[PDB]
Amino acid sequence: SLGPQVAEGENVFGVCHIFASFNDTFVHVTDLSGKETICRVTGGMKVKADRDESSPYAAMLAAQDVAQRCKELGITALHIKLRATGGNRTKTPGPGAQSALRALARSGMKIGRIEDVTPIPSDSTRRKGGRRGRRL
Amino acid sequence: MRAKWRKKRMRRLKRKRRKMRQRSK
Amino acid sequence: VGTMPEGTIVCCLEEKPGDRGKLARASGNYATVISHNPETKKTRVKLPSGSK
Amino acid sequence: VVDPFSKKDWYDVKAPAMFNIRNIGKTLVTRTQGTKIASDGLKGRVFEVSLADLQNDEVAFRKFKLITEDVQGKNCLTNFHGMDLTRDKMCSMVKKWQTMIEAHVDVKTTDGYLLRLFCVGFTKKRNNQIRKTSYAQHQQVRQIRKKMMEIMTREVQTNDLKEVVNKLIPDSIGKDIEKACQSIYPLHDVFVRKVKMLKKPKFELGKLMELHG
Amino acid sequence: PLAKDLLHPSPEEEKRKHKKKRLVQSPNSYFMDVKCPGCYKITTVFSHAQTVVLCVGCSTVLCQPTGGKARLTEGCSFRRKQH
Amino acid sequence: QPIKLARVTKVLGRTGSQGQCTQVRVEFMDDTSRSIIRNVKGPVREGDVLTLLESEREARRL
Amino acid sequence: TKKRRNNGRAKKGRGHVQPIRCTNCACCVPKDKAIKKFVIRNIVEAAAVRDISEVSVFDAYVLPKLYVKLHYCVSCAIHSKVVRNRSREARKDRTPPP
RNA sequence: CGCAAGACGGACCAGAGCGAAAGCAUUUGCCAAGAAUGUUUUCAUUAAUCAAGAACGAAAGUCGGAGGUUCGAAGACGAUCAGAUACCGUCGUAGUUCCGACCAUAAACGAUGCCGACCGGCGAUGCGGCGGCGUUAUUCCCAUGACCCGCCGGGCAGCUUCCGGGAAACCAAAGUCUUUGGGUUCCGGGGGGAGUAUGGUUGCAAAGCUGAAACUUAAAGGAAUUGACGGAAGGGCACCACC
Repeated sequence: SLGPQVAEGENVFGVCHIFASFNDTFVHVTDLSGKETICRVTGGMKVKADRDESSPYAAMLAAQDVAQRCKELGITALHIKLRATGGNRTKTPGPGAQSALRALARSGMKIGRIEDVTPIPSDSTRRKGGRRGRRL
Repeated sequence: MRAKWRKKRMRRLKRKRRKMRQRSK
Repeated sequence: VGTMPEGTIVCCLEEKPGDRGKLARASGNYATVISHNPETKKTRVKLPSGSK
Repeated sequence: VVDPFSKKDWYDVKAPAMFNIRNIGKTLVTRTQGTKIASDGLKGRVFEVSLADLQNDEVAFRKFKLITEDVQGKNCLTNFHGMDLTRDKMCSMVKKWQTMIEAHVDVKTTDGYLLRLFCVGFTKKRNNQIRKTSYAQHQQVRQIRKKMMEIMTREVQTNDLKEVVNKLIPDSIGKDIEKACQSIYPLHDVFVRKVKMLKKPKFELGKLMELHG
Repeated sequence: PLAKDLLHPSPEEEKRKHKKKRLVQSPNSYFMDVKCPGCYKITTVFSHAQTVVLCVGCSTVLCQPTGGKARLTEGCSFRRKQH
Repeated sequence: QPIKLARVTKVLGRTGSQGQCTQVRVEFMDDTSRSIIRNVKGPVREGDVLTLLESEREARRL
Repeated sequence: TKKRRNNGRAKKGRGHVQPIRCTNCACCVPKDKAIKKFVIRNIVEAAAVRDISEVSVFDAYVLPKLYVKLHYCVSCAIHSKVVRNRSREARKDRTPPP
């Protein structure tokens, strides 16, 4: 896992893809392109219960288990691409995104740029649920 | 009874009378 | 079939080069040229049954 | 049973010399084992770089698609594969009580790089203006849209793909449209919101190395 | 306003009344003495002309039709009639 | 994060679930410019000294 | 009886409008009918803008906001306390509260 | 990263527009249509409303052909429960999409026929017109746009009020009503039975249109008020509440 990079205080970047949905949270550090990946540990890989896969605690342990693998493999800095569930479903990130983004920031991983790559439809195919909605 | 289903039970019931008039015709 | 784009409607299609027209040659039938492979020189073609 | 990161080479990613800042980032790729070559699996990575990290100290909301077009050795040679806006900017511009205008142009340069440019134009509320609405008549919108389309056939056909990007790093197309529509309906927030690469010609290595020098 | 002068309205009131709604129906249009600086005579052009006015002896076009009052070519002097 | 102390300047009211945490504007004993709002248990008055284990956390102002 | 002077909606001279699928439910609510919030918001709420700026690369890099337009149905606006049962006089007030 | 498909046309998008209603939102081209305004044009009562007769008419549904990405009646399963053959989850048939014929119904609602007149105000907006300092772009001036102050006509609305009305809620129309008459079409006569039976007629069918009676019953019902209650939203208070 050796790079030819100068290691005084120069930032090795690498874009990360945060699929922060409402039932789980992914923290997927890739290369600047994204075509080759590095490590992808989630809320459902740390906790072995389903009702706290999306929990802020689960995505903290995820992004800390990201950062250690990300430290060793020669990366210093992180570009961040936050994502919703997206499409016809919700466009607002879930309850694990802020806990996740902080968890690798408090580790010492440098934060480059942030943006939303929530796959928003220009115009939508018919969303799941009825005419009369999701009655509960 | 909803007035929408009262209607639906008259439509099934009329359907059954065309069914049983045809037994004689 | 090498010298036409994908989604091309054809008929009297040869299953092998030179056999002089075997596939998709009954009335109202068509085979769609699905995708090409310039290396190995081969093409997926959806037959009238619906099997590429 | 074994580490895939005992095989990963970290290569420089060169911007074309029409941009200022050189370094983009280092990208891991598996070395040659079997048929495939490390260059082959590295000759199609679209690098989406923000303008401010790519060009010295300018607007940071514009991004540029960059394809690794030919890999030499320890260096990845990029090329303008399209222009993108940050959605944080694009979504901040579409606000209520004004007219959003859009125009697309399917246009090809002297060197056969057929781009698809996407302009946007938001109608401006004047200084003394009390009226909340500030909308355009349908004909005024398609007098502006027809004006947008002629400009992006007048700056893309008329010169080559290296000389269009030095118009795209500034707002040379996003300022031209803003000024020339003040007389139809005076509009403020004009950019060219996206450029998508469609049709490249037959790849010659010399023209790529000429972008990197 | 209970006692109003419906008998004898003020002249400014019968500008704020529609041409049909005025106490005696009168149009807001006029005739005008339009000349061009080209030739030396005066022609009569209607205010709401709604057609092109070709100048005498096939000179040029003077009056361009618009939504209401048809425009005059820049320089063409107009003087409203007395009747 | 070493152990700092912060001096109470004024209590901003009682918050929590059962009305127990005095949400208090505290003044740092080191620098008299940076002052934060934090959650204090027990009976709390004006002028007394908390022991903050960090300068980092700050309570949600109602 | 006719509780509202409008029909709890914003068509007056249409006849028909496009239906919106709700965000909480997937109810088919008319667009003009539906309760709408254009939620502009920072990626972190209060407690995390401290630390994410400290370990940032750039010197004073302003973070991106999160521009999403929510469409609540009447049942999922009153359940999540977006709108609320006002007095028979104070319903008329079309004033967005500060 | 490319690709192929069939849907859909976010944000802009509004108590904004158009259309007879249903309905209608990506770019451009094309083809007819239409109101409003403008009009010192033209015909000169040609008009209003209409039994009978007809055109169009969301969705679903029917027939055939093509297509089937998503969604998804029926249906398979997993939950929930005493049970759920329900809500909730994953699948999925008809359908949802298009082409040509059918069907003619919706809380097809503004639950308010259409044409006309008259009777308050107020601030907006939409379309055309008219006029008025100045600001602004085409700069190299005019005229146009953008605003800015008004006016007229027409339209969708809004606020206001002892116009008046009404059982009231509310309504510048739902007003001009015992001081009872502008014109005209459809239409209702306590609740049920019943939009049923029957006969015709329409349709491939589902079903539409027309449509009673015997009998039954002393109320059903509208608007408002006070209370009680709520698995509505708040605001309190109490060691027979918590902390």
